[PDB]
Amino acid sequence: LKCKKSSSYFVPDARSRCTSVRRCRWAGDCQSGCPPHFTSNSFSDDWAGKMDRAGLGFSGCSDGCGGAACGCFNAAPSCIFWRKWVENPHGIIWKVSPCVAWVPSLTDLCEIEELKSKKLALAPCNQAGMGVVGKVGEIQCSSEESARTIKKDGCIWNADLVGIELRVDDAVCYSKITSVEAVANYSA
Amino acid sequence: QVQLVQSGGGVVKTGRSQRVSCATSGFTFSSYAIHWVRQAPGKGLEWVAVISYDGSNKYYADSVKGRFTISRDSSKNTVYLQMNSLRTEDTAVYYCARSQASWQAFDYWGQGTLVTVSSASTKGPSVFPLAPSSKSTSGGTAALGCLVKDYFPEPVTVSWNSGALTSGVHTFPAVLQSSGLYSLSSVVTVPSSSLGTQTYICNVNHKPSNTKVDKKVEPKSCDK
Amino acid sequence: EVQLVESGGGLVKPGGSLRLSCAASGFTFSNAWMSWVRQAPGKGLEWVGRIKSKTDGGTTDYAAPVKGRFTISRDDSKNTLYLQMNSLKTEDTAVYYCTTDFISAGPWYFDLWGRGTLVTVSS
Amino acid sequence: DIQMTQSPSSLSASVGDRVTITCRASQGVGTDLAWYQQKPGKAPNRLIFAASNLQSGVPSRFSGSGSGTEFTLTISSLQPEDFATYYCLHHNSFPLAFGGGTKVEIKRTVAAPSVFIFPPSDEQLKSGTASVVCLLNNFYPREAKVQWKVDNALQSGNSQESVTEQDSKDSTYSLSSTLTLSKADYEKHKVYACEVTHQGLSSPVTKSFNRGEC
Amino acid sequence: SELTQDPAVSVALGQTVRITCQGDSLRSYYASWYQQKPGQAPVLVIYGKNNRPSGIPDRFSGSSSGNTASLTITGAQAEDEADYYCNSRDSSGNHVVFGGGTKLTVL
Amino acid sequence: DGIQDSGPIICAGPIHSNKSADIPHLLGYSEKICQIDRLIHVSSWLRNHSQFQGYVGQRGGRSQVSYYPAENSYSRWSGLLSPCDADWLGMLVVKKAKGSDMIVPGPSYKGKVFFERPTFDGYVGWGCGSGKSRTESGELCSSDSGTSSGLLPSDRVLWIGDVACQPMTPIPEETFLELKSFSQSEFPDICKIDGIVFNQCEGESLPQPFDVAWMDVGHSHKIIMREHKTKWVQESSSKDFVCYKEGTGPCSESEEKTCKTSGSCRGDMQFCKVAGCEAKCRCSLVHKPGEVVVSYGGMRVRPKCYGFSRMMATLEVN
Ligand SMILES: *[C@@H]1O[C@H](CO)[C@@H](O[C@@H]2O[C@H](CO)[C@@H](O[C@H]3O[C@H](CO)[C@@H](O)[C@H](O)[C@@H]3O)[C@H](O)[C@H]2NC(C)=O)[C@H](O)[C@H]1NC(C)=O
Ligand SMILES: *[C@@H]1O[C@H](CO)[C@@H](O[C@@H]2O[C@H](CO)[C@@H](O)[C@H](O)[C@H]2NC(C)=O)[C@H](O)[C@H]1NC(C)=O
Repeated sequence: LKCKKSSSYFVPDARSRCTSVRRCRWAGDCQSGCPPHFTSNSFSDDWAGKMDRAGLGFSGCSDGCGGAACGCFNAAPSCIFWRKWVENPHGIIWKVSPCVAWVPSLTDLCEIEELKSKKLALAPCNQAGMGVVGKVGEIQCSSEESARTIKKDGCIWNADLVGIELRVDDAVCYSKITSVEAVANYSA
Repeated sequence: QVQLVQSGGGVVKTGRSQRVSCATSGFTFSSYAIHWVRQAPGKGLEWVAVISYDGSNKYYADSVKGRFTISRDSSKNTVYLQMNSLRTEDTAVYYCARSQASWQAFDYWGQGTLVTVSSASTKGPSVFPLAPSSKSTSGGTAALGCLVKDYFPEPVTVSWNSGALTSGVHTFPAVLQSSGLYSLSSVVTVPSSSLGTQTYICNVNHKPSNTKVDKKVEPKSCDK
Repeated sequence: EVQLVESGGGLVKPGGSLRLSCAASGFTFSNAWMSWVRQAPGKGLEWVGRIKSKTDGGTTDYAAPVKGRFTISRDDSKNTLYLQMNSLKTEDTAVYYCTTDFISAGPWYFDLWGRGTLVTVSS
Repeated sequence: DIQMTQSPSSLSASVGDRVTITCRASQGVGTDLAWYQQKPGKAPNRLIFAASNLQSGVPSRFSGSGSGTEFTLTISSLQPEDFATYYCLHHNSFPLAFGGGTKVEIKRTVAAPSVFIFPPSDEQLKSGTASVVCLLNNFYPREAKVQWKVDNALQSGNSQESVTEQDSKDSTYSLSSTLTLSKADYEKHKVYACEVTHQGLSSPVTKSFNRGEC
Repeated sequence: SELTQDPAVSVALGQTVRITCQGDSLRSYYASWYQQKPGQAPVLVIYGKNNRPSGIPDRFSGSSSGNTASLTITGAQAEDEADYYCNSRDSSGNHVVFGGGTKLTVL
Repeated sequence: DGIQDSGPIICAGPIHSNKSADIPHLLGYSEKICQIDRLIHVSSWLRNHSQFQGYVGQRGGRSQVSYYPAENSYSRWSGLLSPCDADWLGMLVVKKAKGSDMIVPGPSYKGKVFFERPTFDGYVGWGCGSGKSRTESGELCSSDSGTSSGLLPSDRVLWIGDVACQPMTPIPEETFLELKSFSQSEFPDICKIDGIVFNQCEGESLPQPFDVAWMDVGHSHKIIMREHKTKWVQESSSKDFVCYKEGTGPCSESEEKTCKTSGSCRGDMQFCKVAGCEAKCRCSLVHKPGEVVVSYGGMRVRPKCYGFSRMMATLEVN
């Protein structure tokens, strides 16, 4: 039973990280709320500069705390920016080719070949180009060059794979990320 | 204080449809998701639906699965709820809430509205005042009130003596009888001496009936 | 007989400073190695620094986020570890543990964990 | 489907008392749980999220803990402003579900209801409706036994009662039992009695009216 | 370098479960494993080459292969719910690195 | 046979009574192997030279000894023997440390008690005495509070390198020199290893770490290697059967010889096949691939010991 290999993409070793920064009205951008110039793909400069601008992510702005107890003078309502993203510290990216049909040599099966150790495994996966949560195919990158840092160009994403719940200062990096290793090791 | 507004409440007959709107301002409308919650009168809360930040992810409640619809307008920043194939057991009070991802909790609510369902038509009540008697004479103090009956839909309110008699009076929550008309009563416990010369005038403030029926009360005797 | 006590923490406004102490008794304090690891509620353990003994010389080493702001030392006579924090930022609010090795000998085989002390850095 | 219960269905305490409420799960839901409050006549608020974390802007006296199928919210210091119906929510997976909720009310002393009864009037008689009402005032605790004997006979499914909400001055309820009858049955009876048995009532206390005297 | 852990895992009461800590710095060095019940201080469970201290039952086990270490527990029991951590050193030979942390619960 | 064994060979990890106890001599092959499973041989060596008192390896035995590098292959099989084990059977001698010896940099020396390294012309073992342990640089032993008991855990023993070996078949002396002549070209840059001349050079640089595989044949020194092929040959001789009747201890040398020569004792599949089988003394196999044969220069060799470890090397100053 050898798979009939279809086209291939790359699923990286994904770890989620989130940041959030609070900016008062006297910061320069907060005047009467979040300016409509900020959208999901836009970025902010008061975050950590260590962030790779090329990387995938998701950004947002919101109204936050206002008062003398939240670091903003004159009790001016503030603007809080936030962002969540994923990264690959170990670079363990797996090349995935779905199994459209089986030939002797179950349904919706796929091959997920390991790149470094050349380990082979079998597990069902989504069609190339859809981010169904809970299965294989959450993060799909066209090339191995794309998935080694998860640049925003050739990778798809469902933002809800990472969670966030703001506080006065920071957020929560809630993770719904499902590792392909835990699915392919018991099924190896 | 992130704030929201809503519109679309009222009364509707069976078999029709209805729509409610929730308009938001004060946050990045593209990076958030919207929820609905309903509360039956006199009972607990219940989950309704959820819409994500792009329309890709939608989820409906099991009890009302396949009958409701939720959508959002990313330009005007308003969420619309459409209810189709209504029944008479969907009556509740509705609220609109916000979340970041489709699966976290809620953070801020709105003000909510009332949506009422029944098969009757609008009608204003007629009050028959309850007469205190010597049977109810208890230690020189008795009670008297007004029973407002046969109205649908809500609200009804009662004021005694144009608000001059305001202390010592209670007004009860209504009940929905078998016919299908809400009714209630209000009573006050007053000294029996005042039944002799201190007459009373109860005024029922029902606006939608386009009427204001205001009535006086007299004592009765049941010792024959 | 083995105990580890943390004391000297508290509330500090951002931009402040404070000193923390990890004391112990019941054995010989002249030989072992000591370290510092903090973890905020919802966050795991994180290395900060470690102080060695006089057998090699008690050199110092701190990670990049801590280096340039904090320092670590010890007192043999009073037999206590001390840490000094200056220029505190909002991203250091946590509970702090002092670690040492007693039976399982080895540079990073920590086994004795103190109770820990709280530090809240906010206005 | 999955269910979620609470315990107990009703509590009560005075100022300063510590209160525990439990939400029990048919399956372990990890840490995905929250708690909600509605004071009477308002939209709800959020207090505790992620089963261990407190929402900002809430006084810290509220706290919650648990895991799996054991979840408990504890209010160390209780105040009358805390008195609301508290609901437990889970968000481990779709579909989400609320809880049955737990009501918290004032504890107080015991007062004896006074049973009053009102025979129907005459304008209604001309219209053609029979409304027999028995009013009860200032009773506690909320348990109350109201029964009707018309000609020393018991009816069924033809009475409605409603309770005045928690009084803001003495925490005393009040109630009224209504009876709707056609005109024809109204002249086929001689004695209408309402009796009340209450935990604070030493003995059952009844009263009645007779159509002859009215 | 860096050490990475599974975010969380659970296993029903009665069988064996395995937790894996991976890192390229473990090719030449061992790593040590720690346990913490939510609300108390960590306790060391495994170090060295399958060295379990006094006070820890032999029902735990530790192993290594390539750059991946594994802490393994058999016959699950409902009182062992905790979170677990792995620590080691770095290539420069001057630091100490910790992992993420795996939350283990027993169903 | 070739399956890795995550368990002791013949006996379980022991629990000892007092650190001043005497270690008696034994005679039986299985009797001595059972001692090798308890780390008694290191306990004797630490007495003979390091003046240390007390057993070593409490509660773990040989199954919990440390290795550098940690990623070790041959340590999984319980059949293979380490040099410290081979000393116990009259197969070689691990000599004491000297001032001219050079300690390799790289391993975690801190807190250890005994560690042994292969040297270009032998094996060198460093140890410390009672109540002491090494420093990070591995220069001098200093007092430690973790050694009061005298029954130390098995973690405190380190064996550098992946090494294991077996009985050796003698080779003519002239063969060694003509293999050494060919071995000169494999690493031309290096000149002196461990203070021993390898190539004719005048001046040398300072010592540095160096990586190489090697085999031991005897004579003056070992034979280093750059590229080579190996293979596992099975023979199943009489040394592959050890046994232990339940309840008291390993079977006596008289009974061991009888069971190894008469075939009147219980055995397992291979034992019943080779010699036949009739409480008693049930004798079994070991978890090793068998015997090693290495090929170099066409003329394949049967070594005494074969392994991998790090060494000191010097480069000619240019
Ligand atoms: C540590 O030094 C010990 C000597 O103090 C040494 O023990 C000795 O080992 C030899 C070789 O096995 C034994 O020599 C003879 O033993 C029996 C006699 O009972 C003979 O039948 C043998 O043929 C052999 O010639 C010594 O008897 C033995 N000494 C004692 C007191 O038993 C250890 O081997 C040394 N340890 C190491 C690791 O080398
Ligand atoms: C500690 O170990 C020593 C060594 O075996 C024991 O000393 C022996 O004691 C017996 C009887 O007391 C004598 O017959 C031997 O001659 C002694 N040998 C030596 C070398 O001293 C001692 O008994 C042990 N103590 C314990 C086990 O408590």
